[PDB]
Amino acid sequence: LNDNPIPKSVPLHPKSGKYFHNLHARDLSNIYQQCYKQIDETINQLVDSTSPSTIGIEEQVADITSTYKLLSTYESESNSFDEHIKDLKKNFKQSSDACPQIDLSTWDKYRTGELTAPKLSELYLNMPTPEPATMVNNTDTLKILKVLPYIWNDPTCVIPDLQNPADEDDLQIEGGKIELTCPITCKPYEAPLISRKCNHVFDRDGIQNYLQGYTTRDCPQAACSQVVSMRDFVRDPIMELRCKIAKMKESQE
Amino acid sequence: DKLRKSVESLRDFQNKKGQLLPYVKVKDHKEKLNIYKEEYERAKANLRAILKDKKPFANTKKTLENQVEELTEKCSLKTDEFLKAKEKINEIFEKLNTIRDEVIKKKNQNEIDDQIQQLLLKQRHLLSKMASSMKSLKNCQKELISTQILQFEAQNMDVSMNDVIGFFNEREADLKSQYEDKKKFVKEMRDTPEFQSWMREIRSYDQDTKEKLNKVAEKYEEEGNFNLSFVQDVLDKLESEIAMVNHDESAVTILD
Amino acid sequence: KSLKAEYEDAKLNQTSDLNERKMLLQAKSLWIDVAHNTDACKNLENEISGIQQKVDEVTEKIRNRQEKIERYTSDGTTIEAQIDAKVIYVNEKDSEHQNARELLRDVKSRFEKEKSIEQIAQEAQPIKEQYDSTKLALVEAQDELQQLKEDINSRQSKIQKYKDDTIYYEDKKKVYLENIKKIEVNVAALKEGIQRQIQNACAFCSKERIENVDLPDTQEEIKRELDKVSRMIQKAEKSLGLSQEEVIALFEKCRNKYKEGQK
Repeated sequence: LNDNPIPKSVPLHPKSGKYFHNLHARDLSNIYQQCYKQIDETINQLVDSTSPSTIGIEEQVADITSTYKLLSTYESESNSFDEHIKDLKKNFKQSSDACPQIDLSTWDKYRTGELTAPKLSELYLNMPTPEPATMVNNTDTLKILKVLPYIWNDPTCVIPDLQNPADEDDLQIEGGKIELTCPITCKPYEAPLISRKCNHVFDRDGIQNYLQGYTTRDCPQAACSQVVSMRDFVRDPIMELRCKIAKMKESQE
Repeated sequence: DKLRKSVESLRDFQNKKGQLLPYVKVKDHKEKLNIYKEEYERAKANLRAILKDKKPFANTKKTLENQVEELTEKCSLKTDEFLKAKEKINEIFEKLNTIRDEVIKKKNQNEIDDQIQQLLLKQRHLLSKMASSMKSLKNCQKELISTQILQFEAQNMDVSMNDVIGFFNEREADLKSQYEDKKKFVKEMRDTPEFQSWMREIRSYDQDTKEKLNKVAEKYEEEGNFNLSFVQDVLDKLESEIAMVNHDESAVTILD
Repeated sequence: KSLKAEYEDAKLNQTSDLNERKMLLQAKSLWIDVAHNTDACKNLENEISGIQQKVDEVTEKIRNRQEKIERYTSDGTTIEAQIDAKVIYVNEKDSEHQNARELLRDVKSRFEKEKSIEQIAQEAQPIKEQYDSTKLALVEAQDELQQLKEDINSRQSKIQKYKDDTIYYEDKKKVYLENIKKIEVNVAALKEGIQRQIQNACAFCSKERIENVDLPDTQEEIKRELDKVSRMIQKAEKSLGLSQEEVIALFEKCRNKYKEGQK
């Protein structure tokens, strides 16, 4: 049926192609990145400001971690939607490459009814749900949060099996048997670092003194006491968070 | 021997019917008039159809312009609401920064102590409000992008219809050229160069006796069509074939 | 009387003049046909020249578009380098913002503790004004450091539009190439055959010897005259005729007989 006099299908003119190329989604990632940075900093300062004397911190940590999950899901949806829109633009431009020319015959054919060049309406009206899979769990902020629970009982002791990622959020954090003093400087480590292979804990000064000069060194603990390179060491805030929590607990009394 | 010329005098005089040239000219003019009339009808029909298509096309152009205007207004509105959402996000971030600054200030001053807990209650609620309101910015992003990509195909259609309008302009220029062709066809069928006059003269030279000869010649021309080729060739060749008579009817007259 | 007819033939005369007329008319008809073919070839090569001008403008469009594309590509490379430099600049200015926030908050908390010296307290106001002025100026700079992303998008879209224009120009270029190829094939095939017509016409009668005579150029009149002369010569042959060599001998024998009879 004729319906609207203009044909439902029409080839795309290069002038229209210019504007189509000009299309681009708003860079909401520019705002989401700083939203993530500011929520991270607010969380870190909140946990720093927590008073050990206060009891009943489980609900607040649960609420903030749920908020973190919610905002992470919202931000990943931004990535899914923009990649979907890029795919839709690619499909539209490749379909428009085979479009016929513009003339009276084409106008008559496409106004009388001919499914030759479909519109981009259905491309987004009934687009498949993004359904972002492989939920991000390697983010450092996610690991940092949810560590406060089960820490007041014995901060200085860390369960050896904490490295297990079996837990959906954070890890299996509970009491264990570990020393809070650097095995090198024989004093508490106010500037610690954690390895990415052996996952040990040291002091920045202690490790820099036990490794500098010796391009490759070993690890004091068992199963890793063999020459290794400094490149297997990285920085994780968790050790500093534990140290400051212990300092606050001690200074409370 | 003079009997040959006496007999062939009638054959020579028979060429007077060649008359034939007015008849072939009449049929040529009739077919030319028919061709011109059908050309005029075709051109007029084409112009009528193209104009009755353009006028709806002009209405479509106007409605597409209105749609473009109203969709650009909506495009400005979506950007305005996105900007206001971003401003609200910035305002709540500033509130968070101010409350954190106050928290650290009063903690430094402390070094009753419930002044810390009272603001710790407020900061968590503000963080939750920020998280909830982030939904408002997320929805503004999606709505904004979908709206722009949708009103874009409509303006693409508008420009395509503008190109079609240009093609219609070319087609109506062709129609104007066909109208000039109609005018020159009229100037050709003028028949002022001795045709309306030549025929009305020859077909009435003798209103008795000769009306029959030309009617018979016309009927013969319809039963058997002898084009201008016959007129030019045979009318002269019937006497030029032998071409040895001296057209001396006087010699034939003195025989008797 | 018989000798008079023989002499009139000698000046046969009808057959000779009809043969001369028919050969001349055939030569002129061949000349007219080849002239019309040459006019058609002239029109075809004029169309070729028009298509060549179209192809030349297409090529100029293609070359201007491609030089624009490459210069814009170089511009895009330098601009992306510059925006990376601006990104590191904005990162270090953000670190400076954090430092300014730190010292600002520190002095603000310091005099609060002092109240819980006046020169130090009034020396903060310059620091506060400098901090806020720098923060505002650098946020304004960050505004353009973000808008340059939209500039990159716009220039990328312009480059894509230029590439599409080049593709369309190449498409019409190949269409015109095919058009000129078919037209030149047509004119070639015409010339192959027009040359043969020229050669055979020259063999029958020289081009100079046939152009001198003025006859109508209309092909209808030429064919009508050819038919008329053919019918007339056929009638003359039916009236009288014999072997060609006999007529050649008669050419002189009849005149000899006439002259000897008269004397």
